Amino acid sequence: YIAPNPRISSITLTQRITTTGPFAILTGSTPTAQQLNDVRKIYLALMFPG
Amino acid sequence: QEVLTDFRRQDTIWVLALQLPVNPQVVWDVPRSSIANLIMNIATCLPTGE
Amino acid sequence: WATIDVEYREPAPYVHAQRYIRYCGIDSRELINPTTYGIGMTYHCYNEMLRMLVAAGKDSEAAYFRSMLPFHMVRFARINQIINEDLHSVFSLPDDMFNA
Amino acid sequence: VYASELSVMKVDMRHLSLMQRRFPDVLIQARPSHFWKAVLNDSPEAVKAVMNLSHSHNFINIRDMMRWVMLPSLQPSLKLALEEEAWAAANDFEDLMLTD
Amino acid sequence: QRPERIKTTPYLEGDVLSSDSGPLLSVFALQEIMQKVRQVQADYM
Amino acid sequence: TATREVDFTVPDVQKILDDIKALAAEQVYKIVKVPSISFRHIVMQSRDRV
Repeated sequence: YIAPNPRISSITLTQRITTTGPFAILTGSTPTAQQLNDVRKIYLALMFPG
Repeated sequence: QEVLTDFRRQDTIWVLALQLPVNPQVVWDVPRSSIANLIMNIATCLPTGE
Repeated sequence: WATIDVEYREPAPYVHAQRYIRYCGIDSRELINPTTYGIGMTYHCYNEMLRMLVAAGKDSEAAYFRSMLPFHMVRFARINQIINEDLHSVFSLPDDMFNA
Repeated sequence: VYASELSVMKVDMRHLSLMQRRFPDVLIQARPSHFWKAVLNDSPEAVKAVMNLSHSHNFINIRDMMRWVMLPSLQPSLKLALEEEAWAAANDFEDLMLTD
Repeated sequence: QRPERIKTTPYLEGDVLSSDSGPLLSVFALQEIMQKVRQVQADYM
Repeated sequence: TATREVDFTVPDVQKILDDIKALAAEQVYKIVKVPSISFRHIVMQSRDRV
């Protein structure tokens, strides 16, 4: 599993000036074991339609 | 223009590897280059102050 | 929504499973020879969602999704390739059951 | 300097884009991304960094690259003129000591 | 060596989160199916 | 003001600028007194053919 590039969400124009994304708190969060298992279930559902 | 004013200036063959002015279309033809151009403009031209 | 998800091509090695799945209307061949520019990749539902998000006054979220779209479409292209190439077997569901 | 390096890259792309039509028996497995990568591997790192300032946030594919290459504008310099003359002089590959 | 995996821009480059395979997912699917019915039959008579 | 010992330019862009400045000083030609040898000869047991 591959994360997206961090430069897609934020742009740095100056050392003290940066753009902020709307979902910054969700991006920095980390999942628990049950949540990784749910992600696996979602991908399994995607990979076998119906 | 000090390099062109010594007393041996009439016996000199000048070699210039780069030309001026620059064609701006070459810079602005790079695909989706607006943000990079803005960053370079800030990095090269912006002053500091109080 | 308004997209062709299942199509048919030349006969399959396994006779009971003849279908090709194309999520989001994207093809696995598009990673080799694209038919649009980078800014031109889109499909109906995602564009409609962007328009609705703009109409609702939520512009930063719409910008985030507009930037994220190529990653989403490349992911679904890889899923399409995995489904159509790796998973072809006799243990696949037959076409008539899939339709029913 | 930046404009000169961009022009040299464009000339290299233009001349390398015809080899697959010239030699179908050698480049039967080739794709445009191959010569794109080959040209990128022989370019200064700073110009690529300047381009990556924008291409890390935005997505481009080979259609954008081919449109950029075919645009007419170039920045004349000594290295560019010598590169164009060198590409012209190697028009026949008996001069590069390759034959079938 | 496949042409689909060649990357010429840093847009598609990201960090590796985790891995997964075939046998692991098969065993996982079987466990998920069995656990649900066992839990349901445990919660009601 | 006297304690503003900080640079606001992003170090990556500064490294890019330094690399381009160092690239601007290259030399792609050379000055010589004689040209390189284009034709040479092989001597055999003959006094008039090579």
